Amino acid sequence: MEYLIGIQGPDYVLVASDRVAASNIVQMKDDHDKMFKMSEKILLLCVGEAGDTVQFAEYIQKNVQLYKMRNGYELSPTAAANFTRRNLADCLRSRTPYHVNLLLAGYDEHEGPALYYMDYLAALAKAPFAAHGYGAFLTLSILDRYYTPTISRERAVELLRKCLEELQKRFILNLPTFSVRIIDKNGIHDLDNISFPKQ
Amino acid sequence: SYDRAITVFSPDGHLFQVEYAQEAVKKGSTAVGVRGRDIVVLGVEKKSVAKLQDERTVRKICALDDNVCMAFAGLTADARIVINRARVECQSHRLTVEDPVTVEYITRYIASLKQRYTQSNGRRPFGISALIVGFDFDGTPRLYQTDPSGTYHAWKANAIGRGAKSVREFLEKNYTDEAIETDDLTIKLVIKALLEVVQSGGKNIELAVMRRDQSLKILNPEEIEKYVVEIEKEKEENE
Amino acid sequence: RYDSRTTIFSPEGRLYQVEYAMEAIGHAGTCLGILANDGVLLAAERRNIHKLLDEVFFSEKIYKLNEDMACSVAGITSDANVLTNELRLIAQRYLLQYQEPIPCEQLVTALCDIKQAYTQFGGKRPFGVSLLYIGWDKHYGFQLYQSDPSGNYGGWKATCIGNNSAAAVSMLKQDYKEGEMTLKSALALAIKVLNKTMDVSKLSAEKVEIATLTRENGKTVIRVLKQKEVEQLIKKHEEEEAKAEREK
Amino acid sequence: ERGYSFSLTTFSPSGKLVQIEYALAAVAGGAPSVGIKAANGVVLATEKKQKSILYDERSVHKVEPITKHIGLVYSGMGPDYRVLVHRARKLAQQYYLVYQEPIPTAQLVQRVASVMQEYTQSGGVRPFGVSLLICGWNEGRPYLFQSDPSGAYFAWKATAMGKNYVNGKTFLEKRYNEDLELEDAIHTAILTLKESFEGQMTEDNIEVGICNEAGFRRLTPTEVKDYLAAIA
Amino acid sequence: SAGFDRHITIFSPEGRLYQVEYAFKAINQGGLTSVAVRGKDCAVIVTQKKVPDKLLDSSTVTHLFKITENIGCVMTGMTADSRSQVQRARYEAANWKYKYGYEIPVDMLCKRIADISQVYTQNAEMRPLGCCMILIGIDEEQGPQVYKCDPAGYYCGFKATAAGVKQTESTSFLEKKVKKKFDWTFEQTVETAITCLSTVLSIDFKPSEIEVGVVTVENPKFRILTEAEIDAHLVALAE
Amino acid sequence: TGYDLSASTFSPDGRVFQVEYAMKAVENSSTAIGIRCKDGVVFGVEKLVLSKLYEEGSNKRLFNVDRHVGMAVAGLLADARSLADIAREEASNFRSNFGYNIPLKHLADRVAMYVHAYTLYSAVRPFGCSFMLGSYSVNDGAQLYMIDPSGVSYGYWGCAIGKARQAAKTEIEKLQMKEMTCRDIVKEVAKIIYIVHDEVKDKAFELELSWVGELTNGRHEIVPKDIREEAEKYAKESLK
Amino acid sequence: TTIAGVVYKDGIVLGADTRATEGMVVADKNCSKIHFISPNIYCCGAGTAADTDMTTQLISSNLELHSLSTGRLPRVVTANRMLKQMLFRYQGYIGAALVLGGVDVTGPHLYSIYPHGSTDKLPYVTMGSGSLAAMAVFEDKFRPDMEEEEAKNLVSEAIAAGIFNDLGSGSNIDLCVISKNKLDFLRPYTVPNKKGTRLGRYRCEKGTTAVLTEKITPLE
Amino acid sequence: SIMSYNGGAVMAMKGKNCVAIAADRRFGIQAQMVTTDFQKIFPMGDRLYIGLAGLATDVQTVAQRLKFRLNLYELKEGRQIKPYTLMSMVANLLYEKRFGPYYTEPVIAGLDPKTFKPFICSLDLIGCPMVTDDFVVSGTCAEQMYGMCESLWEPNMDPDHLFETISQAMLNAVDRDAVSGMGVIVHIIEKDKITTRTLKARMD
Amino acid sequence: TQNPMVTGTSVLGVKFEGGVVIAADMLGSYGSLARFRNISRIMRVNNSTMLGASGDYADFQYLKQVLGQMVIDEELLGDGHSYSPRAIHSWLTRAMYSRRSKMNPLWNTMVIGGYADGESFLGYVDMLGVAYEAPSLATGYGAYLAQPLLREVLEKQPVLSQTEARDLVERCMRVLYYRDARSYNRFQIATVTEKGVEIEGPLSTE
Repeated sequence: MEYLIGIQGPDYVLVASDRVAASNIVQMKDDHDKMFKMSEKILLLCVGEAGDTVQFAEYIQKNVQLYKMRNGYELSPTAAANFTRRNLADCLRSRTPYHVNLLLAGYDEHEGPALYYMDYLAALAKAPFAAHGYGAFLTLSILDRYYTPTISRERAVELLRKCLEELQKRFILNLPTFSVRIIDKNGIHDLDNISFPKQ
Repeated sequence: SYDRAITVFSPDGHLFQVEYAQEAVKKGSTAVGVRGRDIVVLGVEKKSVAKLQDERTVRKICALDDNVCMAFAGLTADARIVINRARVECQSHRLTVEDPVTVEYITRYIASLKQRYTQSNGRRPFGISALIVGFDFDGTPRLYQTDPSGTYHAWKANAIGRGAKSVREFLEKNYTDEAIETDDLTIKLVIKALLEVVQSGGKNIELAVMRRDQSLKILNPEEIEKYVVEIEKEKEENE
Repeated sequence: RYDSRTTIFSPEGRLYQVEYAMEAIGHAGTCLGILANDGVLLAAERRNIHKLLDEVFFSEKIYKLNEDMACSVAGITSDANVLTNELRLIAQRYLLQYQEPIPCEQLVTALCDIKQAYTQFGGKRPFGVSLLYIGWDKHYGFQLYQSDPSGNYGGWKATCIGNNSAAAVSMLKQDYKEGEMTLKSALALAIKVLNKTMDVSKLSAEKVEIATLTRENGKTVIRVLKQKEVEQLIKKHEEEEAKAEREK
Repeated sequence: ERGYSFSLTTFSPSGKLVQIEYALAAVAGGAPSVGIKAANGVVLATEKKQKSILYDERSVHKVEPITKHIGLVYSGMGPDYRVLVHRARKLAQQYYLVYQEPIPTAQLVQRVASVMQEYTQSGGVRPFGVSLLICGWNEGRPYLFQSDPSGAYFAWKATAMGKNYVNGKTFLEKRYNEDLELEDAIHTAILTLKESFEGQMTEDNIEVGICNEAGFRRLTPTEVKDYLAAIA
Repeated sequence: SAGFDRHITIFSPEGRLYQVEYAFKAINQGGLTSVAVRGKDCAVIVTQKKVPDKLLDSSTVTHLFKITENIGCVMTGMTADSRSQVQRARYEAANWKYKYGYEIPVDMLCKRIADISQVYTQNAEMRPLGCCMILIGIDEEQGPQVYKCDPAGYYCGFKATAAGVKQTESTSFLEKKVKKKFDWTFEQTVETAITCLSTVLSIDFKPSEIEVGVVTVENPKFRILTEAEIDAHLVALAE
Repeated sequence: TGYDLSASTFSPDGRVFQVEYAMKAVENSSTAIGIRCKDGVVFGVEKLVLSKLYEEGSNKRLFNVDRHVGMAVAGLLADARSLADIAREEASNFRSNFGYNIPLKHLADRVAMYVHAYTLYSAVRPFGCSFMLGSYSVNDGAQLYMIDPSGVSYGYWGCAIGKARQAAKTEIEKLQMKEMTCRDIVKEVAKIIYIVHDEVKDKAFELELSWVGELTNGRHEIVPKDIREEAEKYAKESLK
Repeated sequence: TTIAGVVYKDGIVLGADTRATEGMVVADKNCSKIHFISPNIYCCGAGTAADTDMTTQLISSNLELHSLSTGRLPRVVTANRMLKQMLFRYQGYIGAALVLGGVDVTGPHLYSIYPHGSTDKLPYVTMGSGSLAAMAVFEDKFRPDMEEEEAKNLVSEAIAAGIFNDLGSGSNIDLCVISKNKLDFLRPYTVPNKKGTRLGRYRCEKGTTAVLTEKITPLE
Repeated sequence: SIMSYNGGAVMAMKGKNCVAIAADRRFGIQAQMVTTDFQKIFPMGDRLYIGLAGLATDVQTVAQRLKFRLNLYELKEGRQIKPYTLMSMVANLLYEKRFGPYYTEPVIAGLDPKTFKPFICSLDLIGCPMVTDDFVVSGTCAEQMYGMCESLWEPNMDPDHLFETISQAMLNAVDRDAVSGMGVIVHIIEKDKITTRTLKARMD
Repeated sequence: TQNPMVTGTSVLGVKFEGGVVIAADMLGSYGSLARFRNISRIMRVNNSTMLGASGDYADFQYLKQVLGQMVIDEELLGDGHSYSPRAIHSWLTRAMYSRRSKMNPLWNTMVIGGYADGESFLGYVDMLGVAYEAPSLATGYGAYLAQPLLREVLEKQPVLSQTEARDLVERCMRVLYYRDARSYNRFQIATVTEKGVEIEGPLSTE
């Protein structure tokens, strides 16, 4: 499965995920992006059962963007989290369930950075760090024994590199590239991905 | 005796209720919209709000999507509902088709909703005429006017609301390719056109300026003040 | 004539039924709200003051909608009750979906949309209830909003609806110091306005109801003034009037 | 403004729901009913006169129970009262089922007012031509509310509805003291019915109900006879 | 005043529903009279049996309808609406039996009938059933019971009653009779009912012009007295 | 005036005017007489051929509600045909849900209730056709019911619906239907119908007969042409 | 769960245990199985406890509306027929074993209704997990026209027999005597067992537990 | 195995004019503990608290949904919801879905608004009222808490005594189950004050 | 109809010049037991068409009421038109095919044969809707046992007589009795010709 790992900084949240989309034999695309722009200061990472994730996020995004325009003020990351989860609870028991595991992270001026862990059963949780997919058991420990309550930007990226570096060591298949984004007071920015020669 | 039902045709084939509804648009604050090569402007007149009321909730220029904005006239109650439905339609169209809603498509949906409301009894026509303008064409500026009846039209520069006739007459005799060759001159043209309808000082004109691949920029009173100062300087030069 | 039903448009383009409702809103008892730098307040007049009427709710005109909102009422009783119930339902539905308090203007817009839908679809009479809204939200803080039977709301610093709304609003405009009013000063101004907004002299405490919104340690406590403090404020206004007439 | 005295869904130029006022007039043109709230309990009394001695006075009761601690007396159209009482009972039992607690007088009155208002919003449905007067004892405090066809509800301490309600209200405010008891309240209610009562007040012609902490109960002809003899 | 009597859901200026009163008056269009007398242990009702044509079938004209073996009814007024209400009453009794077991008491039976009539009068959808429904039937713990319950929706307990053209006169005669407390026996009850009808109608009451139905405590089943029993009761009444 | 524009508006004196108007409409049509034999029911309707181009049997007013039930509608033919369809539907439903032929009394009651349900609503108008139902069964004898727009329906020994209802009844009361059989009663019906005929105001007519009784094994069928002429011969023998 | 009811000479007598078990662990020892329907009718819930509770209140509340309309005491036959129809409408999807008992104008009555939606009038019937135990006691000591006093012992022994012969009932005994002039609710009629004393003080004194962080907020 | 998908347990205790609430703080999928800041008890009033045991999603649906209806009840009534009314109010919320049942086990513990009578209750997944005068156990490791309370609970327990018994009764149970644990919060409610405490439990 | 309860034996019919003849048993065998033994499995629809079917008699009985009312309506109009044997067959094919599409088909294998305008019609619509025209048809087992025999008589001589038809079925149902576990020795014979449709029986065998 894909990888959704996030670190809650003192005044920022760095969330990263892969860029490999594969259909049961092979990575179909290598530049596929799996982190969605909820708003100017909130991001969405939806993995899980195919088909459902691509659209459920787009629906959550349209309704998070819709709120940002019909009101003039963007939804707070905690409100967005409650809403994204709220939708899943309604449809989970319906006849068209959304079997998607999602990760939500963003920045709120009043309160600060936040990172919420979303399970396919639509169970919300605020955690300093989290991992999604199968690899979760592989790097969740890496954060546990390595995380600090005041990870700086430079040390934050290094940790994921160690988190990503370990993944390349054990994970059976290939994840050549990963997406890395930073959410801060001035917005959401893009960082460089990673690669490793094997010749 | 043929003006008491929407679905009743007058002996001369007039749907009189829709014509009466347009009268509601005739009673609103003037809206002037002119599109340039790299800019689309939506002029508006403020109504000198009461001394003891906040003007934040009197927004008359609202953006349906991230790059499409509309200025309406007529009764605010119907305009708000039309704006909300337009926003929901734009977010649904994006959902079904990833391509952002075109200005033409949003104007068409607004016209369709208005027509559906003016097609049968028990549903009063929307008494707001909307000027939908946006660069949604991905490199082409477009401006549209949705009449309360339900028909839309592409306008290089059109006026709605009170004084629409005078503003349209001014725009026709002054909107030339040399006029809108630059964004500043387009804004100056909007200000000049709205000046003849709204004779008053600052804060009586709200200008919504949108540039290519940008966001709406509701000009602060100072910038409108700067442009009015420039226009006064130009008039002094003419004299 | 062109007032048989709401859907009918007059030749000049006026919803005659909506205008009739907005005129009839004047029959309702006087209510007003002054926005203060530390909070906002509401004032209402109990038209029914019969000795045989038992006061069981104390909030006939002022209702609590959410933990951070309250809205006074003016208009038909049944319409007012339906509107307040719908307001509570909307606020709690928003809380359930988003898990944060409605930013006031959202509730106002929802109620205005309901009223607009009623004034548009045929077979429904316009809600002849104009109700003032107060509350605090993380986005703009203290706000006072006015709702009309036509669904046209609007931010306001101090307004009065019902009997002699024009005089109360005008003399609030005359003596309202923008950005320099404290809750005590707001209550003093509200009592001063209510004294002459109603014909009844001496501004009996039992005949006036005042509720205040305050922001205490992040709780947004809505307090309905007890008769004791209302009487104290009335006595203070009486002494102030005596001091003013001292110049005579 | 005779043109707008027909439809309930249209506003008159002055802003009066004409049909609601006409329904209130029809209510005021009905049988008398007076209720007094005492510090210990509440009393409800209505005059039950049949047009002839050929009517079983016990077959139809104007005072009916809604629950173990709620009452009902009316003044106006009885057939509408039957549906009103059915709806009140259904509302009380729904509240009980959902909350497993006897519906408080305030909430039952509010829901009955909502039911009444439900009929005053669409053409083709006539407003309830009866104004209910609800007893109650919840949380150890006697209650008395009146629900009108307009949907508004109040907290009457003591009032008389129907024919000769002005005389009943004038009698009240005179013989009513806020610190009475159930027996004195019953006596005052009987007297109030008397001052608007035509003919002899027989045991079968006046129906009363005490609604104290013990609950609402319709006094049988025996107790009414004893009370009337005591007053008489 | 008179302009409010064209819809059933419109209140008159003085607080009246004119259509309900109009249906009450229409009750008399049949030109018949029916009377019910509640004895000490019996309930007897007699209604006119008019057959103004030699080709009619006297067996198919009877107005005494048996809602149930234990409950009885006599419809006075419009024939078609009376028969429709009788069918509805039979349905109501059957449903009550099916849902609660014990036979529905007469009071409940046409209390349901009257609630149906009232719901008809409130919501303006159907013309109120212009036919008075007189119910009889022995009820355990409450002796004989006769209930008249009418279009407007009013049902009351009656010791004696009558519905039809000659209702006031019959009720006055019953009041004159019901007051001298005496043994209300089956024979006495039937005799008093027949006498009241004869005096009100001022007719010799040939056996083929009346139809009688009696329910008794000893035999709590609706029985329609034949010609022989009616003639014997009449001869006893004469002497 | 004023109270007679809808069927749901009671007249001030207490009479639903639209029902009376429908009764007048049925009174405006041709006569149809049903006479009950001692052992059957006979229907006879004067069917006026409005034009010579008709096919001698077009728009016949005698309808077979079921196997044993005959219907003799007279009035607005469209409403009569609709009523015949509803009666057939009710008979079919009764047979399906109960398994035996719907008794003429019950079928008549149900059809009368259906007719009356159309004089209680403002959105519908009363049926403008009055119909009589006839049937024979050894178990329940021969029954002849007539249901008019008002919805009233009680049995008849013999009834006539149409223009000359009174004239038909005058000469039908002079017939002993209690004992006669369904053989000479057909001739009597033909003669009585021929008596009640303007012949100067109505250009021409095509007498059509029908019967149901013991002679027809209990089923209702068109009177055989061989004996129908005999009835016509008797009617011609009668001078009128 | 053991519910039993025997119609004695003057009326009905009802009883039930007080053990509701979630899986194999009893929820408590005092849970009430005698359900109030009307001041003259009662039921004992056997099977799904919540379903038994909810269905009875719906049946009782529905009956109360009926009773208030009549002004007469509700009759038991009206209790089962409405109750029976509700169960069938779900074609047995609701696992509630209930026993109807009470008195009316026609005399004492006792009706037993199965969870699937069937019922029958039996002068003595019992249901539940230990329904066999109660039926056994009835067939050895019951007699027609049994007296009121002995009737309570019969059911008490019947319920008691189920308590000590079944794993799913006991911990208390409750009877609901029904009569024309009596509604005796026995909570508890008898206590079959009492928890053994505690011989060891368990020394729950201060400081034995540690707290990571604290937050105390006054109210009022 | 539905109740085991997310594990957890919530404990409510009663004493002399005091009500004690204890709940697990671990949140995680059937196998891996995802977070340790889960809130499994939610305040339904000033002196009323409800803890939910079962699937986290259903617990959070119930927590928010109940507060949605309770807020309407609080505003409409104008009075704090009595613990008994809240108990039956929850019972109906669960029972309206007997065919789609919520896999959550709620326990409500608090004082009477008027007489300050301590009340605790439990509700089955299908909405069964469960009133006990000694304790209430809800969660996945129900056996551990239920077994211990039979040996540790004592009537007429002091406000301080209530915490220690409930704490040790819960901390002991949590260590004996793996799916639930990793920290806990114990609330002590008294008429004048509310004391919030999180006992040092085994992080294992 | 998802689990038949009362079923039927084979139904046989062979067409001859001048009409068609069908026969069927009278043994309603719930499972393996002879639940009923006086039921008729061949009843007429009109004067010029008759039908009989196997399978659930209750399901077929439902068809009897449908056809009776469906057929009875034919003559009520009194227009002269009557459902031709093909007309009934076509209705039947869509009748069961429509029912099967909703997973509630009539487990009743029908056979309809009649004489219309000088030509004989012998159609068979199976419990699912399959239908064809054959000179001789047998339902259920009869296809296994009697059906093979009828080809031999028809193959060499496609023209048969009423007596030849009468015994042919008898030699057809007789072999049915010997080699069947659900047959019964009481069957009706349906003959349809210009004179009409006549049903007689039962009949035994040695």
